[PDB]
Amino acid sequence: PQITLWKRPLVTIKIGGQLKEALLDTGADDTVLEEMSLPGRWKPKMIGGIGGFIKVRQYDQILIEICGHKAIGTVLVGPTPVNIIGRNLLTQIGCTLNF
Amino acid sequence: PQITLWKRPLVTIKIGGQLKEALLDTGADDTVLEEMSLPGRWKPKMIGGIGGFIKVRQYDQILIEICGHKAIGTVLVGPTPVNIIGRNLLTQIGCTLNF
Ligand SMILES: CC(C)[C@H](NC(=O)[C@H](C)NC(=O)OCc1ccccc1)C(=O)N[C@@H](Cc1ccccc1)[C@@H](O)[C@H](O)[C@H](Cc1ccccc1)NC(=O)[C@@H](NC(=O)[C@H](C)NC(=O)OCc1ccccc1)C(C)C
Repeated sequence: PQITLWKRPLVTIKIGGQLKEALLDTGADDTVLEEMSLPGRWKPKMIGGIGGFIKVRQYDQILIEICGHKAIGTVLVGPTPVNIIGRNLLTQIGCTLNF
Repeated sequence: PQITLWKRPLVTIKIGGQLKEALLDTGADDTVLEEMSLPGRWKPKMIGGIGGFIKVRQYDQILIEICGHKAIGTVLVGPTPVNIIGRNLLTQIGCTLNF
């Protein structure tokens, strides 16, 4: 798809057998999802943004389907108000910005 | 340009006679710049992100050059660690996401 930016670029993701909406986010280094249960071990991690820093759980080698495109990557889980697809996964699906 | 996402999508902007680097950010509703002096009246505004909220100053009808492309828009100024070009201006320069 070619996605204009008049609205928030939300797409459908499938992760852990569940369907969610997520923002395609060129300003995010990492992928950060709201609280959900993922199978596996994890490491604590801190991420920063506007207004400060949150603690998240890091999971590696997680399968995600982003608009029908499969990617495997590190996914962070924690108290974010919106599901974020960051650059670690955007490069895997061949996502570019064009103007 | 076509911009891949292996690194942070930083571009040159010119604003108020000054040269800066700014992130092209599809996850930002608004454009948010580090502290600088802009001529004109302003309105207080709050914006939110990961880790909380911040107070910013809002300026309207500000001329910005993003990579040689001129746009006029609302620019927010406040304590952000990185200059953000958000969707209000990305639509004006015809910027799309593609995969
Ligand atoms: C998502 C995070 C992982 C991301 N942070 C990172 O990538 C950081 C650098 N990573 C990181 O921490 O790496 C490890 C590390 C460790 C030690 C030291 C340094 C780093 C981030 O917050 N990035 C933001 C920019 C930023 C980065 C660093 C520092 C400061 C700011 C936006 O690009 C990012 O796109 C977010 C994503 C997002 C969207 C929606 C909700 C929450 C988060 N958008 C935003 O924060 C934008 N807000 C919005 O667009 C909101 C949604 N609209 C809004 O506020 O409208 C008015 C409103 C008023 C009242 C109620 C509701 C709305 C903002 C830039 C304009």
